[PDB]
Amino acid sequence: TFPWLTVLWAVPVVGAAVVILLPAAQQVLAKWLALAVSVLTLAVTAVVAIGFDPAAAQYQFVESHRWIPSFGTGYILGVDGIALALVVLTAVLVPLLIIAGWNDASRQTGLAGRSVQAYLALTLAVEGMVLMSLVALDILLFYVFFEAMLIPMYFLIGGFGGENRSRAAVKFLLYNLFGGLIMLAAVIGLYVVTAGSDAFAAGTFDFREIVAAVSSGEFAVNPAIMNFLFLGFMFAFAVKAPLWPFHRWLPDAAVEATPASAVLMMAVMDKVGTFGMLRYCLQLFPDASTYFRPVVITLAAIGIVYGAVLAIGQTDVMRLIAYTSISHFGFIILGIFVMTSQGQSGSTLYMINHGISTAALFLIAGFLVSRRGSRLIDSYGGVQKVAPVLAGTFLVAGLATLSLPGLAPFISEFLVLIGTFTRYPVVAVFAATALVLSAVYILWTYQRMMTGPVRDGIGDGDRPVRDLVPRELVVVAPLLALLLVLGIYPKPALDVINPAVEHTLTTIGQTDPEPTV
Amino acid sequence: WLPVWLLIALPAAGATILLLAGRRSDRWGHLLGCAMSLAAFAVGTVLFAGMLGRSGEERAVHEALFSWVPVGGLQVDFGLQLDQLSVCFVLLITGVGSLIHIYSIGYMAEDPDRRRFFAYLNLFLAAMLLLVLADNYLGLYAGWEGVGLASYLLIGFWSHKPSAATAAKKAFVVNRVGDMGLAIALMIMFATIGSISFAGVFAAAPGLSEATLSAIGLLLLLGACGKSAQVPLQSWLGDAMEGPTPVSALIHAATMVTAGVYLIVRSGPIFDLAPTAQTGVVIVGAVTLLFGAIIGCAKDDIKKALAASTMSQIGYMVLAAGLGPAGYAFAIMHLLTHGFFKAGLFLGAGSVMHAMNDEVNMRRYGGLRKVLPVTFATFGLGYLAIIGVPPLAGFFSKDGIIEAALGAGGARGVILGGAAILGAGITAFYMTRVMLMTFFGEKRWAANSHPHEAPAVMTWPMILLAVGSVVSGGALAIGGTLSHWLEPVVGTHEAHHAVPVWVVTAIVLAVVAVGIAVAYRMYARQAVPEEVPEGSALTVAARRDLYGDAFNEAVFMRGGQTLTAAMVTVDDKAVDGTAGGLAALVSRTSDALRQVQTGFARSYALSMLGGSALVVAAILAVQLW
Ligand SMILES: CCCCCCCCCCC(=O)OC[C@H](COP(=O)(O)O[C@H]1[C@H](O[C@H]2O[C@H](CO)[C@@H](O)[C@H](O)[C@@H]2O)[C@H](O)[C@@H](O)[C@H](O)[C@@H]1O[C@@H]1O[C@H](COC(=O)CCCCCCCCCC)[C@@H](O)[C@H](O)[C@@H]1O)OC(=O)CCCCCCC
Repeated sequence: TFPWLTVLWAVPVVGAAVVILLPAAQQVLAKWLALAVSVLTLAVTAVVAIGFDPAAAQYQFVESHRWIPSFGTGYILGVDGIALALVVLTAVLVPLLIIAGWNDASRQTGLAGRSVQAYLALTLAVEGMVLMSLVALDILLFYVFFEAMLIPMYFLIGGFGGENRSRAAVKFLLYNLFGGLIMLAAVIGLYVVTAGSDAFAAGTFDFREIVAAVSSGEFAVNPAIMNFLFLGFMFAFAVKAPLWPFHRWLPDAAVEATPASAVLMMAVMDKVGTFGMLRYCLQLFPDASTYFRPVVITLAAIGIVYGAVLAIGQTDVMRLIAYTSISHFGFIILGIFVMTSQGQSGSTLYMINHGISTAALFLIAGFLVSRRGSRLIDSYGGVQKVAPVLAGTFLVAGLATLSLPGLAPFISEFLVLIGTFTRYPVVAVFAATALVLSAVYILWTYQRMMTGPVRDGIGDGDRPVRDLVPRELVVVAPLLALLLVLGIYPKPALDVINPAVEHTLTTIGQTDPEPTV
Repeated sequence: WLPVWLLIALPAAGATILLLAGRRSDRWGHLLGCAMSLAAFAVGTVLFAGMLGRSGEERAVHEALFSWVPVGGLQVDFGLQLDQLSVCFVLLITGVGSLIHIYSIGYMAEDPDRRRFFAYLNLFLAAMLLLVLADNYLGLYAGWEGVGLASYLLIGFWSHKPSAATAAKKAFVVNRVGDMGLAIALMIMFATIGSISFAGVFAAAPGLSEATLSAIGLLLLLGACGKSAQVPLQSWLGDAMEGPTPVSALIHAATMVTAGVYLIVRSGPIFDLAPTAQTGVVIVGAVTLLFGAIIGCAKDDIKKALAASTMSQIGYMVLAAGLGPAGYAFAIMHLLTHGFFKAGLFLGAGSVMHAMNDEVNMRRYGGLRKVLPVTFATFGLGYLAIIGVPPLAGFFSKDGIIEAALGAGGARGVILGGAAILGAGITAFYMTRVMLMTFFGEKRWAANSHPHEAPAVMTWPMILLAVGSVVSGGALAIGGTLSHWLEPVVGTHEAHHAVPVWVVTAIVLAVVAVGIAVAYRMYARQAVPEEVPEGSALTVAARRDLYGDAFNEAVFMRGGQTLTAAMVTVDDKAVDGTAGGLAALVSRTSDALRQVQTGFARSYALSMLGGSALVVAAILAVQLW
């Protein structure tokens, strides 16, 4: 059996090294090679998904090797439905981001002319680390790459991006790294607890073994210690996936970074936080997660509503999209921690759908912002007349983020809301208010920017808003097609997701409550 | 055979092409849209005949296309239930939409982007067909939100006009509040019953409780208020007239507003077991009927007056549906008659506006009867239908609805009947107002307008709409054909003969005549003034749309903006404030500690001799801490 996951995560990294090592004069060849590497990673992901059997064992394509036995951590890769979903999302998105940021790094000077090569290599490295984290079945390996993938994105923000790129990058890296270090505390605590338990030959980081031990009850732990470890993991993932109120880093980073990098952050990278929640926080600390479920459920619902309200209140398009993404992550976490088959399956499908939808919306907004020179909502008007295709695609992406049933995200949001009510009715209604709030902050922005008289300098002047160029269409059309497909026919995704989620529930002793009737 | 799903797949594909083909098909796209709407009508007719060719339970068609959301116990399967209730809406939607498409061929002929407009029309038709055809509430919600989107797009047409964009945004937001209510309904349904399909829900309907069933019914009623544009979610109709007249015709006559009535009737099995929900439905219907009639009395623009009339008629629908099985069939019949005559009225108004250089203020109108004979004739036919004159279609349907309302019995019966009678009288009054101000009296035209007769392409749909507004009433009402046809799906209440039908038929006619006389005295006997006259506080209130939009602005827009500002302040000062304070504390501590690095070797030596701290700590560790 070929080491499919090893190749999957290594190809982006090796390609990044090659691209950065390319001569400065090979900028165009560097772009094409980076795109080829991303497409090769996508092909690897495709073969993995096709070979994946959702009815088979929980983890497939499992590769195991001794990496650092001294730390009780091994190079253990393996993909389940949850991990496979995010792997597919990342693999499909990254090529689209590359062709979206095709010319983003052209304006940067210095750096020995490696600006384009540096940008592409950083993007590929982020892809590789994200994939490796998703496929990792070892707690310490997962944490290694979860914390590692910050620095390439830190460079990708601070390098390139807007005027405030420095401050935005610092806030990004410091929030996420404070969370990651708080994780490290809990990871070392977990190692200590496992070593102090007879259930394992020594301190262990093998995720599958620890999960089996905790589920079987052999690895009993003092509830306080498990609670603290769960709190550390949760804080780390909450800063990573912008769970309210730990979200405050995301808006600045998203606005300041280039649109492609911002999408890579929110659409792909931040999903790792929610995935880490769903997998580790639940399967390692089922008791602690159950105990804290009310608190984090309340936090996620507050995040949903609060992010929607702020998005309504934002005067900046990109910041508005960032807060929309925060609210959607609130949905994701709410669906994860309601511990219901509907809830968790919907949260995973929402990871996918929000990734694609935010990618589309943020990239279209970035194209529009690039046409002009300001991100202000009031800076635009009547853009439909000048750029019918740009405005139409923006409308479609907004409707996706608005959770129309004709588009994928609704199927997910609905699924989450359903799952929420079976356990927490009031929280479910409070979240459902975000259905109206999304209509508000999407359609009001569309009215402000796309409708009305063509504002000065939009259809004329030195910086007119020309319609989407063919490359931007290449970026957009696949995303809109994916949204439509996953809205109309989500089953292919759910068939993959539903088994894994069931296993997760089966592992944590949770089951969807039976109907009252 | 012809699969039922083609009805949904027919227009949608059209829209898809018209949306993707772009300028490549701008020259002929409208032809494809109209052809596809006509094909949908043909398929609907064939399926209706097939249902007629079947008997009993075999009449209804159930077709599950595929498993759609197989998540755990949800197991929602995409399916269509084209039954006796569904087929009526299918025919109404397809036929009126095809007529409106043909009318738009000419109405939008002199406007660019006609292909995109017809793409939106096809998407609208597909969405509403999915709404009425889905056999489960999740597909119903899919069609519901698709119809919301289509209404936003069509109202939002002519986006260069800010009023149109604002109207589209308001319409979508209100309809999304309704959709939120419907989503809570579905969510409670799954929580309690564990199923979303009509069959499973209605089989488990007897269980649950009066409280739970009433909650479901009230949420569905909120959804209907959204789509049906009943209070408190009615304010969005007025501004929606900023869009092209065919859009208003499709939204009001059939489809958009029809969605709420369809939802109530389809959920009728739930409402029958939830009398409190039925009471809420009745209250909403009566209140919105009265409010719409009052607003229509004052509206000066023909579009606004017709929108108010549609609101009142949909209030009649909601009232009849809330009456239960005694009114469900009457609700549906009056809904079909309303589709016919209201579509005719809207198309006539659009023809008038096109002839009047896009003018919408009825003050500029006058004496249009002679100069616009065919449109005047069609508009008058629809006017008689909505008025409810015996020969006209709307007569029998409105009479049946009023009879059911007054037969509700007791205080409920008397109050509902009185509300319906007052609504009918006020309907007579304001429709007479519109007619007199439009087609009679002095010309009152401005800017040397040159009204011309509507083209054949627009005229023929108007004539067919008038024919429907003349026939449909007797066709369905007389003989109880609609009642018998809906009896299978809709529970048959039979009758109670609360009052001698003739007394109600006479009372309605008398109220209509009183309203007609009042309007003739005000606007026919007395010359129509060209300027807004001052009047009682009620007059200005109705002119301000009953100050309903102002209520939304003061409570939700203003309250919403206050909440948004508060949350922005919390984010900037409180949430970010904690991190800023932590960073400031670290910086202050860093500066303080760096001040310790005095640079004097002797100060460092003093700090080292602070190793007395180490010595005392080591010693005290033996002295019990
Ligand atoms: C259970 C939860 C229920 C909560 C639902 C509330 C939804 C939000 C309401 C406000 C809105 O939905 O959004 C308005 C503004 C921008 O409003 P706008 O500026 O876009 O439009 C203005 C217009 O200005 C434009 O319109 C004109 C005409 O074209 C152009 O001439 C101008 O140049 C310019 O273009 C003009 O100048 C201004 O004076 C006007 O006030 C225009 O607004 C006006 O709002 C009024 C109310 O609002 C509505 O929705 C009505 C429906 C509300 C739904 C609930 C109804 C009751 C339900 C009971 C169960 C209406 O009369 C029209 O809706 C009209 O449109 O957003 C915001 O601050 C949002 C701030 C926070 C919102 C979050 C709420 C929690």
